[PDB]
Amino acid sequence: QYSSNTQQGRTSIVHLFEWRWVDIALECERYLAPKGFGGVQVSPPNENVAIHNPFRPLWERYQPVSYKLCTRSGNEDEFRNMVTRCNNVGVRIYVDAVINHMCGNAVSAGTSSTCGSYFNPGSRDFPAVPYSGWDFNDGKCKTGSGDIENYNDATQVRDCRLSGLLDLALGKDYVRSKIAEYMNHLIDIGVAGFRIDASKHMWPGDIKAILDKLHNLNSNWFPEGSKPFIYQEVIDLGGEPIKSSDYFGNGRVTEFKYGAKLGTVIRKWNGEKMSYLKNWGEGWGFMPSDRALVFVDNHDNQRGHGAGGASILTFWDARLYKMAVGFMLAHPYGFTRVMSSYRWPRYFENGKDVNDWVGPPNDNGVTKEVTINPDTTCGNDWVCEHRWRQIRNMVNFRNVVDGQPFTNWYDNGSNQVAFGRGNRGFIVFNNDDWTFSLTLQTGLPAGTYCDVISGDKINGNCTGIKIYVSDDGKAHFSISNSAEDPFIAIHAESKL
Ligand SMILES: [Ca+2]
Ligand SMILES: [Cl-]
Repeated sequence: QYSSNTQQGRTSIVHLFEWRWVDIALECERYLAPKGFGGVQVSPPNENVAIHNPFRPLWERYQPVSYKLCTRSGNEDEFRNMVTRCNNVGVRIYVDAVINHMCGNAVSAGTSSTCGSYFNPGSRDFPAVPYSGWDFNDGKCKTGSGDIENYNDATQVRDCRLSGLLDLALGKDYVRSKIAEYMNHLIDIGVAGFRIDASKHMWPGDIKAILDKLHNLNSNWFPEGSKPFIYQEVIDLGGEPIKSSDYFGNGRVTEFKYGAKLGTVIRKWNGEKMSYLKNWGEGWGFMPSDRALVFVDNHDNQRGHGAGGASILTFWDARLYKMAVGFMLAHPYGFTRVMSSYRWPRYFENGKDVNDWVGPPNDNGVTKEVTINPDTTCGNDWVCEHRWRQIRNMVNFRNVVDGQPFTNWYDNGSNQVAFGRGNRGFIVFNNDDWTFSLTLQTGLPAGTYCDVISGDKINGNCTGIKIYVSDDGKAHFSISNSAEDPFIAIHAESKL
């Protein structure tokens, strides 16, 4: 469950948040494959509640109605078509598995669901599964409200309803079996693994029993004995009875401390500075590198109300964001996930973005297709951070330097830092309020290297800045603090 199962030499996954299956299938072929992306995390592919107030929020996808593969992203045929086409070009699909719960307990009964299945929350009835009252934790939960009220009590966090979400009785084999059934369908179609939603709200043991029933990955694309890559969503910044480490037995775990600290550092808040990143990783209290799923931001916290709060960097803060994402992708700690977002009408009323619920670009509820501009950015209010040159090139940087050690670290005691990855890559950052002009040991073979932040290597030349590494591995870097992208990166495959 720890192996990503990506093609050899692909090291990142991208979250194509709320994208339609047909758009992801094309993206695999036209972009993710040739640019070296390892795979895609998709939004939950199972039927969910169609929430009409507010109008089709992003959060309705976290309220299952059944396990039919039928959502605004598309139907089962389109899902299968996407998984096949992506696998056929060496790009994996990872499914967002929402298995802790069904929908909100106060949602109205009816067929307001993305595949038209009937369900009745009040009576605990989901016949398209089917699940009935006996399949929920109503009788196990000990709080007066039936909901989670106190995070200091690990059992209620597991047995009670998260904000009213009907809590499945994962201790039961029948329930374990229906979820496994769904996950196996996905596995056999060709899925490489799963993001396990709301893992904190489930006993590590129940997750185990569910995973125990899973098939090996599809033997047309994956070697014999292959197991689904598992990464569990647990937000753990310390101070609670539940710990990320409680889930290591099942797979990787999201390391939410990662983006929270990095965002603090790059913004230079709370006394933090880049030179402190020299012992980035376990040195900062993070979980072991081999269990961490890292990211600068995710679909929840980019809206500003995750544990990292306001310190989380996003596409809205593009300049600092690119740098944070670049630092992440260059650094060997963890397995990296890059965010890909859509724009929404962000509106703050004293502290909250009252539009943080807004779903993807849409025409009356129908998700818009992703259009590609001539310069390869996206239209239809899809941000496509993964297509920004500065990020896309760093995705390749990580592939190029895979397995090389963190080395040749430099810092000026403030916010000018640099480091290498063995003899295959080197990156330099200026986050101080004056220019960074200095000759540095890069660890690389002598030559002329294209900076892949400023530009690209194409046909024996560079479209951007050129860095000259001499016989002793040293190179001069000059980065003005007024640079729009105040960082440079070069690697073995950007050498002329
Ligand atoms: Ca639960
Ligand atoms: Cl996540």
